[PDB]
Amino acid sequence: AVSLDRTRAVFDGSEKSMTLDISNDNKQLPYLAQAWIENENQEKIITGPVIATPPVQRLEPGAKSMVRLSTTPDISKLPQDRESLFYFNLREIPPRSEKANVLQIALQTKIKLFYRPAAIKTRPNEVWQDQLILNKVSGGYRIENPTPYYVTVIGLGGSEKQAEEGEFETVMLSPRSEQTVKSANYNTPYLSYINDYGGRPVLSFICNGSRCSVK
Amino acid sequence: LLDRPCHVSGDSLNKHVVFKTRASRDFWYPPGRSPTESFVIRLENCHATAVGKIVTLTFKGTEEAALPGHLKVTGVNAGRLGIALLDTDGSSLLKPGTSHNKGQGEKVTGNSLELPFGAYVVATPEALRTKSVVPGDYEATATFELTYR
Repeated sequence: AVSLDRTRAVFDGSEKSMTLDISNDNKQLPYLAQAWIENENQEKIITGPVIATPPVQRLEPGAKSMVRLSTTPDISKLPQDRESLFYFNLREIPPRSEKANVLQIALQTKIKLFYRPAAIKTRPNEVWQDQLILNKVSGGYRIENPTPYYVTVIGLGGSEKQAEEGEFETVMLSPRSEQTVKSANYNTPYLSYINDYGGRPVLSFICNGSRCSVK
Repeated sequence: LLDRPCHVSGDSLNKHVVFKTRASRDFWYPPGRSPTESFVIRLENCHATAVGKIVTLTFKGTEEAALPGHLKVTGVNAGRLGIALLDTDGSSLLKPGTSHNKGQGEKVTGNSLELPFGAYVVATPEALRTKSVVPGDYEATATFELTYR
């Protein structure tokens, strides 16, 4: 396998490029590591504005290397006040099988790549997800994301435990956006999300009537 | 070590199934398919209730227009043979591009989560009616995609 040490990557628009670490985790077969970028709609884009190189490289068993993420000049065309969504893909192709009538299975990892304009650079300590707003609506809650970033919500409950367990189809909220998620009513809403580092914190909300905010 | 959830295990890292089939005795008369070949993908540092919340599992590959939801095969029987992928529930066709159905079939063994998948070769309804499938090799590829939320 070609290890993607984390679950997402943020591209600091202030930088001209950044590296992503990868590695062959199988101890037998050398792999062909394909790396490419897709846009918010998950369509491959090799032109730009975000680039991944090399597009392919050979990785010996248990070896490690990198993939360089860089931007073209047209990156400037993206909004400068909010994040733009991309996806980094790493597919590891194994040597063809000599056998006949075989189903070759290749592994591929797709992780979100957040393009963060220099203008919205965040303090390593900053927690903007506490700006999320929950509004009680028929059938569940209207979650609004007033921040300039994408927010992935993986749990909504009445306690820290219910948020981590309770059935919930994770959903992603685009910058300055909103959408409703079906849910039971909880006196003190607890919402779980995934942050820049893969940490899955839970937020405590206090509701003033039907409008809840983080305490 | 605890980091990077539900990553594919080193053991289930190199999966591939080998079908043992004969043209006339398997692809000329109903059912028109080979026996199910089973392959298992084990996800490490992965747990039950967290699966669908952390990662989505999909098989991508070129679809066989004549057999929707099946993989295209290469070689002389291209267009005559399709590869069916069976999800963990052991029955549902895991169509290419669609995600694996959370639940049924999955086995929570240890700190890991094994996914017992199945695959079988099948002839096009027309390739079967006409008995056009010829003795000869065929090959197919599929990509097991881990998409992290």
